[PDB]
Amino acid sequence: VQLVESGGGLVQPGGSRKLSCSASGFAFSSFGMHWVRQAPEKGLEWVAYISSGSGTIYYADTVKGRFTISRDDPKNTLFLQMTSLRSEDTAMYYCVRSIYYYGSSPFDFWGQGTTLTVSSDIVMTQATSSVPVTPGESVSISCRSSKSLLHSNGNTYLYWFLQRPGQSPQLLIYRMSNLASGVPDRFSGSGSGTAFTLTISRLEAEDVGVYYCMQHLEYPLTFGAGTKLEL
Amino acid sequence: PAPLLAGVTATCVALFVVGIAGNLLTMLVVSRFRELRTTTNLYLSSMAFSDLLIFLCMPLDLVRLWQYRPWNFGDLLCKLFQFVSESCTYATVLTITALSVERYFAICFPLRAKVVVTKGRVKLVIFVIWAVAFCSAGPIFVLVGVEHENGTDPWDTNECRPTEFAVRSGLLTVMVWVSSIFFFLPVFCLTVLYSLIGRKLWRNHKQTVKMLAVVVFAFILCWLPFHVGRYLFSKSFEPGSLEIAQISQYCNLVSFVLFYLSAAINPILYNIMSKKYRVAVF
Amino acid sequence: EDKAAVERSKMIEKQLQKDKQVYRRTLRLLLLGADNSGKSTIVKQMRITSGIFETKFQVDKVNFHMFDVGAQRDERRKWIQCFNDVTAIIFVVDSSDNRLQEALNDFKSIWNNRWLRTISVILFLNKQDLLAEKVLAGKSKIEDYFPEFARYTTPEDATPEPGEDPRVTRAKYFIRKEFVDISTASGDGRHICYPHFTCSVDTENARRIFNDCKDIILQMNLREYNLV
Amino acid sequence: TASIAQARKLVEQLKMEANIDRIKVSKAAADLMAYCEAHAKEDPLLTPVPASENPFR
Amino acid sequence: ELDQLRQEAEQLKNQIRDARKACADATLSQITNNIDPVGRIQMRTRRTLRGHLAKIYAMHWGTDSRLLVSASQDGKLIIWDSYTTNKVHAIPLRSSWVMTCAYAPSGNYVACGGLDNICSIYNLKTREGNVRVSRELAGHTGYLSCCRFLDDNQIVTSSGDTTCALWDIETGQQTTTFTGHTGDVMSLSLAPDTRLFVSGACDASAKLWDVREGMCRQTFTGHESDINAICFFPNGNAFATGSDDATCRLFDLRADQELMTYSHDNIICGITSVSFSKSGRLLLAGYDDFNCNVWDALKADRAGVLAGHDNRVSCLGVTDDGMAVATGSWDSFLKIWN
Amino acid sequence: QVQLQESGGGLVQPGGSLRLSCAASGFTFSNYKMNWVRQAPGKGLEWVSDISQSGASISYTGSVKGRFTISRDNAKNTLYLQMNSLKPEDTAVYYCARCPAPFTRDCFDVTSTTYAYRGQGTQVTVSS
Repeated sequence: VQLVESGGGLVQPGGSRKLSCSASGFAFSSFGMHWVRQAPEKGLEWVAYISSGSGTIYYADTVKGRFTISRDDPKNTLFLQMTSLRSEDTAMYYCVRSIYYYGSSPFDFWGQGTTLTVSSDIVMTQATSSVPVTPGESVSISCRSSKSLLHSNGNTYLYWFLQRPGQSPQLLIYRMSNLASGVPDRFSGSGSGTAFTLTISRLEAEDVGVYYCMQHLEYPLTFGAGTKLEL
Repeated sequence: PAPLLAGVTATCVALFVVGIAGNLLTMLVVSRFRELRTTTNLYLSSMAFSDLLIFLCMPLDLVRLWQYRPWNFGDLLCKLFQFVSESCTYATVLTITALSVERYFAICFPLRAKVVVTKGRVKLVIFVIWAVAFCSAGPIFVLVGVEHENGTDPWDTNECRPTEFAVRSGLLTVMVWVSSIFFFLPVFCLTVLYSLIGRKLWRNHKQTVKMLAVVVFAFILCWLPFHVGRYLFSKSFEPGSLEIAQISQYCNLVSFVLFYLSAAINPILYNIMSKKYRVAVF
Repeated sequence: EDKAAVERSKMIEKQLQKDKQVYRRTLRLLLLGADNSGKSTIVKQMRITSGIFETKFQVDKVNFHMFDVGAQRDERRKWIQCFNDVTAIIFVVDSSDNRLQEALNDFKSIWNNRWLRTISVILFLNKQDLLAEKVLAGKSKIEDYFPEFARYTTPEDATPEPGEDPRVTRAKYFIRKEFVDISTASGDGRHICYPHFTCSVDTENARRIFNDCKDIILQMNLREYNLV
Repeated sequence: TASIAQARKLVEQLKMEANIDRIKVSKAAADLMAYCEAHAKEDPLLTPVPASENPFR
Repeated sequence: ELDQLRQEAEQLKNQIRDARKACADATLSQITNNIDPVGRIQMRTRRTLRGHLAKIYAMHWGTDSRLLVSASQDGKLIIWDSYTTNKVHAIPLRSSWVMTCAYAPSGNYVACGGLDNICSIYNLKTREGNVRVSRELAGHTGYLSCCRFLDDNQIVTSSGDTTCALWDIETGQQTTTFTGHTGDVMSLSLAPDTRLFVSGACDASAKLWDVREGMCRQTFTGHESDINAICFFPNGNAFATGSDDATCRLFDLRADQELMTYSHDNIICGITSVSFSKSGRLLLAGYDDFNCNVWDALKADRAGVLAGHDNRVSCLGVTDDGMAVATGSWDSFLKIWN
Repeated sequence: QVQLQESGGGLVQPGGSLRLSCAASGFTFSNYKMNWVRQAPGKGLEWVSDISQSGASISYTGSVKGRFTISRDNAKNTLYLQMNSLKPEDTAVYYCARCPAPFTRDCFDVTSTTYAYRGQGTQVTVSS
């Protein structure tokens, strides 16, 4: 499983650039791909998505029409089309894997990304953007949502992400109750539906980074501001 | 004739009574049993739906002959249900042709029919059959209308009759030949395909060959009057003796009763000899 | 989201329909016989630890699947119930006039089986040259094994091949009658036996199986297309 | 040599099964009835579950 | 030696029969005459699982109680979401013919078997894609009939060569082999403690085998026809068997003989799938007359009938919490009853 | 447990008469089709004759057609087989076998790989 993106750099506001995400190893056909942008000194934001087999296609409110996303299974490459880059269009773009079923862990793998520069919906608010905490002692991260994410089926669509400095975000806990694949069991999550809290039993130097909260109950998938841990 | 009117009324009501039950069974037996949801069963379900829609016009059609005095519905309603009836008739004939073609494919080249037995092809062909039936029934709107003799009461004398514009113009050619092709082509196709099927079967098979022969005979007997009476009625407009008009009237009544008999028989003649259908009904 | 799960289910529906077209258009065959039967040679006659052997061959644009279960326990009363969806069962009979009685017993068991009562069986009397030479030698006491052969005579409707000895044809038709009596003992008529003659070297076996499968599918169409 | 070995193995296995202890059928029936009564009210099939809290419908 | 070999065999058989007869004091029917009957029960088909191509032979229920795996001889293994009817996976099989399928308690692995004499292990949590072939458990000389999972690494397979084998996934080799049966083994079931399991063979005998010791402890020869399906009582001590003789018999590991038989004069068709409800009262047996009959374990009464299938109900399974029963038949559809 | 205890046999002169009886127990005799299978020295097992549940349908192999007759008595659950006109080729051991499933006409008793529902059998020897 490896995701690498090509294309980018500096583009004029009226210029066009072809963003490509090539898939290797894993089956591209059965895995959906999201686009998530990371603008400097701020949080994440969803861009676009295509379902499996070039099916359902969704776009964020900011990028409807202006940006179109395409999928092409046989060459295992994901294409993102830039038509006009605005001032806010510069960000770190990430290629994100996703598959949806019971026991699935979508958004588990995130691509390295490429640099692009230019010459109601659910919103997340966090308790504090910076939490200076020493290694070893427990860490508690909390987030809020506009309305309860507890779907009538009986699960909450809350996704937690950890972004190490200079590394792609890594999924910690999906659905607020199930740990991801390969993540240590030290992470834990809880929530009453409207307020959510993430608890870590022990914090090490390798677990430092920015914590992001996500919802999948209803599009668009808006991310949190981002809580950073300082040691 | 009063005895003739009583006889035709009794025959029509008996045919309606038997056909309603037959069509209801043919409809809500396939939709409930998935084990028999095949191509032919779908065709017969469409046949039953078309026959049921045809029989729904009995309260309106029968009054035209039983009493002929009352008329309350508007011209638009008459055109609408007449178009529905003509579309259903054309759809039924085209489904006769489609079943004949499918049986010929399944007999002459049984394995070549295996690769084209997909439900999607059946849905596409039934959709195009219904669409072409609707298109062919389209000229009914400009054909039939409410008209009355000049200088009389426009209330009692109003009757839904084909417009004089069609008679005076060239639309009589459309009335004769555009409807005849939907009879000449299906009869030839049915005869040739069933003859080839019987030849391949014989070259018990005798029982089913006789059954298809009876099916073709009934098809011809119930559809030849339905067009020859139409031809005489088209010719009846031209000046001539009243003998041709009387013969056309009698032939039209015979075509009516024979067509309704065939419509009532279709959910029966195509199901009695089917052992799988005869067992799954229980 | 459950909508993505529904989309995945629809994609699985599409794939299942796509390969169900292939599954319906293809035909499955079951190969059965005995140790002395020439089933191993019949497989080698078809050209384009495991308990079941799958053979691929296509004739006239249609492909066939033959399954050979030779590498299995002889207690076959259980796994035979898995072959109901098979279009036809190809039976190989050794004409060594004695494993013939075992062949008739197996044919009776297959024909009278509740699950196999809707499956037509194809019978291939392999190694016909061995039977012909054995009956030409005259040392075989075919009357002793089957007393019915003493009084049975060749029917007037028989069609012997050119250059075939009359006693060879008489023995062949006696074997055919012995199998046909078991075939028609039930009298249901749902499935029909197809006696045939074949040898170790016979390139027309594929054509014969094609014709038998064609007839079986024709009967199935009569059963299922309101044509029987 | 195979038949005698198989017969001896079968006899040894049968004798080994002969020395096991057995408990009266009445006690077994009592235990089955006790397990019945213990889980009688926790069986959705035995006692239908209302559709309001039913995870299926 | 031979004559006294049969002499000793017959003497031991007679001794065990006499011990079993003396061990019987009151039948299950007599002691349960005072219990309250379950009465007539009606369960509707909540979900119908369309999508399979060929006839369906086996199915299994996961510990999550709503994900089930269905095995059909079309060459596909399908995981169905019972609550929402969507298909989680569609596993293409190397061999079309399959006679069994197993769902691991952890849900990470799914297994199957058939005429290939090979148990195919498939994983579901793999990040490389949807499903990949873990490894083949070749080594059996008979067709596999039933497979169940003890752990993520231990699996027991029943094959049509009178052998029951316990396989280790990590090593891929037969850890232990059991050859006590004389006929083709058709089914095996695991007790909740995963310490004992019974396998039914085509010899009217059900044998209790030890997963660790490897020795056969008890043999129940109360049947008169080939046993097709075998499954434990939820207590883990008793079990029932369904055979072709149209009768279902319940056996307990303490008494070492039959406790109660389930039969009716109107049934002349065998049983191929059997399961218990969580309380154990509702014994579900899949018969050959195109329907499933509900049998009272303690009363042998016809509580209900499941006549929603138009073909043989080859397989039947009950959720680990008993919420619903998914019955798979040869019509390529699974009907879930609640 | 199914118990098919074959009885009768022993040494008999060629051309004589012999009878074999089987004590069926552990099952309903009338609901299963019954048959006889013989094993000759140096030869494989072969089917001899079978009798239906009610005895209406009876078939014999060509080797002993007419000479041998098979009868069943559902009242006492016993199967009988009378032998006439013995020949040296008839020396073998005969196993009384039963069909696996009830209410069926299938025959799977030809198998010799330790069939479950056949008895130990009795050896019959013919010699002058």
